[PDB]
Amino acid sequence: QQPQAVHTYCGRHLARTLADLCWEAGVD
Amino acid sequence: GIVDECCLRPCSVDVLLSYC
Repeated sequence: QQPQAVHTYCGRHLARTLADLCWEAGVD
Repeated sequence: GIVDECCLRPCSVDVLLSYC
């Protein structure tokens, strides 16, 4: 059904998420 | 626990952006 977004992840893939967001939120 | 938040229910950027 590949909607807009829901698949999400679980474990690890989340420790990488806040590593890419805190990164896009301002790599500074 | 951010896993039981995105795995279980939505958390699209407008929700993870808040985890940082």
